[PDB]
Amino acid sequence: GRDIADTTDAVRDPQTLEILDITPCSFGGVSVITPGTNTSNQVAVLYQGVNCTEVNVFQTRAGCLIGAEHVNNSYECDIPIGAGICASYQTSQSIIAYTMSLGVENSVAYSNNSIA
Amino acid sequence: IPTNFTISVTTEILPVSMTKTSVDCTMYICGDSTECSNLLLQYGSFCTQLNRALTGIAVEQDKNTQEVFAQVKQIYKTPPIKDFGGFNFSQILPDPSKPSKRSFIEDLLFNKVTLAQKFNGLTVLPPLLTDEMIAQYTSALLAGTITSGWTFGAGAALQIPFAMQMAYRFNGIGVTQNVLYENQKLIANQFNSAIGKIQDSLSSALGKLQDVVNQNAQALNTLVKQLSSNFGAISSVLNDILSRLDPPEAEVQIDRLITGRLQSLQTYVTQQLIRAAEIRASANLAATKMSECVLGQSKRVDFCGKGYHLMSFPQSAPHGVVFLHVTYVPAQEKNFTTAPAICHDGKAHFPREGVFVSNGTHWFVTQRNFYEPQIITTDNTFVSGNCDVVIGIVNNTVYDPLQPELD
Amino acid sequence: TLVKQLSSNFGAISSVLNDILSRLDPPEAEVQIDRLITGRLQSLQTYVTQQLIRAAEIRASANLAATKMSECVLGQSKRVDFCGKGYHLMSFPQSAPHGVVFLHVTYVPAQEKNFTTAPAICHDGKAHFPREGVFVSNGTHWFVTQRNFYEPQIITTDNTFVSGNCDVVIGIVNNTVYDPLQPELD
Ligand SMILES: *[C@@H]1O[C@H](CO)[C@@H](O[C@@H]2O[C@H](CO)[C@@H](O)[C@H](O)[C@H]2NC(C)=O)[C@H](O)[C@H]1NC(C)=O
Ligand SMILES: *[C@@H]1O[C@H](CO)[C@@H](O[C@@H]2O[C@H](CO)[C@@H](O)[C@H](O)[C@H]2NC(C)=O)[C@H](O)[C@H]1NC(C)=O
Ligand SMILES: *[C@@H]1O[C@H](CO)[C@@H](O[C@@H]2O[C@H](CO)[C@@H](O)[C@H](O)[C@H]2NC(C)=O)[C@H](O)[C@H]1NC(C)=O
Ligand SMILES: *[C@@H]1O[C@H](CO)[C@@H](O)[C@H](O)[C@H]1NC(C)=O
Ligand SMILES: *[C@@H]1O[C@H](CO)[C@@H](O)[C@H](O)[C@H]1NC(C)=O
Ligand SMILES: *[C@@H]1O[C@H](CO)[C@@H](O)[C@H](O)[C@H]1NC(C)=O
Ligand SMILES: *[C@@H]1O[C@H](CO)[C@@H](O)[C@H](O)[C@H]1NC(C)=O
Ligand SMILES: *[C@@H]1O[C@H](CO)[C@@H](O)[C@H](O)[C@H]1NC(C)=O
Ligand SMILES: *[C@@H]1O[C@H](CO)[C@@H](O)[C@H](O)[C@H]1NC(C)=O
Ligand SMILES: *[C@@H]1O[C@H](CO)[C@@H](O)[C@H](O)[C@H]1NC(C)=O
Ligand SMILES: *[C@@H]1O[C@H](CO)[C@@H](O)[C@H](O)[C@H]1NC(C)=O
Ligand SMILES: *[C@@H]1O[C@H](CO)[C@@H](O)[C@H](O)[C@H]1NC(C)=O
Repeated sequence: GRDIADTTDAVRDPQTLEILDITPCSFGGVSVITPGTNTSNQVAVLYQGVNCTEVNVFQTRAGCLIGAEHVNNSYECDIPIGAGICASYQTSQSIIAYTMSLGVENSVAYSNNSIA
Repeated sequence: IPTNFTISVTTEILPVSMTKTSVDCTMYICGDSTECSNLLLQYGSFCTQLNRALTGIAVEQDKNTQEVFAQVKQIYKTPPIKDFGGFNFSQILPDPSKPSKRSFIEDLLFNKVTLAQKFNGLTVLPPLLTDEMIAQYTSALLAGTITSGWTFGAGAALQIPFAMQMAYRFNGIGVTQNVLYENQKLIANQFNSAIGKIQDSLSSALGKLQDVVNQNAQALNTLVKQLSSNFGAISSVLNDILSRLDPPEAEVQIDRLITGRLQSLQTYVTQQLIRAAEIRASANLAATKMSECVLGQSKRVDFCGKGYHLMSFPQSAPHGVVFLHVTYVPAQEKNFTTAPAICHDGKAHFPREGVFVSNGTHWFVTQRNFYEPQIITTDNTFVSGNCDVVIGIVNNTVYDPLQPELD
Repeated sequence: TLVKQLSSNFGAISSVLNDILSRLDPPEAEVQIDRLITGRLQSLQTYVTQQLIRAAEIRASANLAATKMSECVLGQSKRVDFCGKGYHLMSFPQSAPHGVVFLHVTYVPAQEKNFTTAPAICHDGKAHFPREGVFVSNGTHWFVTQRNFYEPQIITTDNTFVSGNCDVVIGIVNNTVYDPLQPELD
């Protein structure tokens, strides 16, 4: 049995005469976040595509990030992780992962007979 | 001289960024084997350069979007009241009812574009800015443009009614402001009709972005299909060679496969850099076009849509950006006899601002881009020199409104 | 990287070419030399192609720098956000190692105040429009001023021009116009 890439992925058992499947084991890139080697030796490994069900833990669309806490707040991006998440060192210090903040929001008082 | 006008709305499509791709040298070339990895190690470093090139390409892809869209200091929000002088900014402003913060035209755009290999060591990174943030950015730009004009770009945003903003634009392109205030309803209706036509035509094009996607898809498919070629070895499957031949013989067979796959990977990387350069140039052009047409008015000809430029609004498309230029184009015309100067008492009378026209009996002075004849007076004209130098000069009189007052 | 690439076997028995020459009979050493030839040619081709691709980008950047030098320095440019953030006044160039550094002098306003406005004012049934500014009222009186600075001035017949009558104007209010000629007439 083959596919578009033409690789053997389905086999028939020579003994029991039943249909099996073939799937390569899960793999992905490993990326490390470091706040620099002048303030700390701490790091935070980020697995590129592995689900967190497989081999602190914070499941993101970009991938599993371990070793860094997650917070509600939103600050300016410092480390471009991906999928709208940026990590940083300042929180007695630890790495944190949050969501990007676009900026301060203001509303201008617009009325049909008002100028500035 | 034109005697009317029509407001036209156009669209332009500009790709901004593409997919960020990651390729693994070792898993692609050899895979699970160890003899192949040991053989490949003898080739020095033909993996670090490829990884560096691809990572640089991905960083550049993120930077293009960051440069194009992040042009506003603060995220403005539109006021609840929709009294925009009769204009209808409802097919452009966001609708919170939808799960996303997108608008009608944006939604039509994303529904229009339609976007296995992972087991070979080819992975695709996710974009740094998800489409929600891009939608928020474009909504902020729209709100700033609508409620402030071009002042929000220069510094702190300044409120101003939309009618006087459009009057400022009219005065900028060379038509006096009274034209807008006298014909406000007509202009509002024309703009609304243009927006409706754009929306209707879009639903039933996007060739640039589709071709940008197709190029990468075909390139990856070709790279995947290149793994099945023998390249001169007895078989194209590394495990099959390993289990069927002695190491002294298997080494010389694996060498040819390694050379072929390395050559294919080099070709793919070179093509990727060449394409990324062009995408960078297009992204820079898009950033310039946004910063010029949107955040302010443009005097450059044909840069922001055909015709004279009034204002523009940006829209977000998958791997791109869309501008809706609003222009002012002239309309139904009329012939007119003309003359350079008017000779009154041996003095020429050049027009201060406008032209000299006459239907055949009486002479009038009027602006160039619209027809509104006025009586020739001392306020419309300035004297300079005698009546002999000018090549073609027509005799007439000048009102001089001071004389009736002294009576 | 180009220099470090010289220390790889490429499939031969040794990296240095002198050892290949001394240790083997040339009729057998020809293939060993050929392997190194192929490897080094491939490395040089890769380096040259990368250099050309980078040179293209540097050329584009230099062209942009030349345009900015010709437009911001040798005159005033009205292109928004081109010659620095804000309104543009004038620029000075400075040199740097393999680069150019600009100094954009910009004019940016601050300390804004709000006001009430009207599109037009009609005095005797005919609408007057501001020639070059905008009508602003601080609460009791109406003045005309330029649109980037606050210098109120009494509305006269020299700051305005008439056009038709004040019925078509969507927004109109009542006021008076000084008409400076009449007081001097008496
Ligand atoms: C300038 O063109 C506009 C069309 O955009 C004319 O307005 C139309 O006039 C006709 C005839 O009176 C009406 O039936 C339409 O309802 C008007 N509006 C539109 C949107 O068509 C306008 O009349 C023209 N200018 C002059 C001076 O005639
Ligand atoms: C050219 O335009 C002028 C506009 O002032 C026309 O002058 C009008 O002529 C008619 C017919 O004699 C008069 O009843 C009007 O009082 C005049 N003034 C206006 C404002 O209408 C003149 O007729 C036009 N030329 C031609 C050949 O029609
Ligand atoms: C708006 O500005 C006018 C400027 O004239 C202010 O009117 C002046 O007010 C001062 C203080 O009461 C008087 O001494 C002047 O005589 C007034 N000038 C006049 C009447 O021409 C007016 O008070 C301002 N409105 C405010 C502050 O609400
Ligand atoms: C480490 O980096 C910090 C950041 O500025 C600096 O202050 C410090 O001197 C650096 N230490 C060394 C040993 O370079
Ligand atoms: C990871 O696995 C769990 C368990 O099946 C699943 O609920 C989750 O959706 C998976 N992660 C992703 C990103 O799909
Ligand atoms: C965000 O706030 C919710 C509400 O209390 C909380 O449950 C969640 O843990 C927070 N996320 C963090 C702390 O990362
Ligand atoms: C704007 O147009 C839409 C339809 O295109 C309409 O539903 C809406 O009421 C209009 N808004 C105003 C203020 O007229
Ligand atoms: C103006 O005159 C020319 C020359 O006769 C003619 O061709 C043209 O149609 C006229 N313009 C209009 C609007 O009729
Ligand atoms: C204008 O008037 C002067 C004197 O009345 C005369 O000499 C001249 O020929 C006239 N020109 C035309 C074009 O009528
Ligand atoms: C606008 O001006 C009015 C008075 O004209 C004032 O009451 C109000 O506070 C002002 N709003 C501002 C400055 O935001
Ligand atoms: C401005 O809007 C108000 C409603 O808040 C309305 O009463 C008034 O007539 C409008 N004036 C103009 C000039 O649009
Ligand atoms: C003041 O403006 C109103 C608005 O229409 C108008 O009815 C009235 O006649 C004006 N005042 C005078 C003295 O004409």
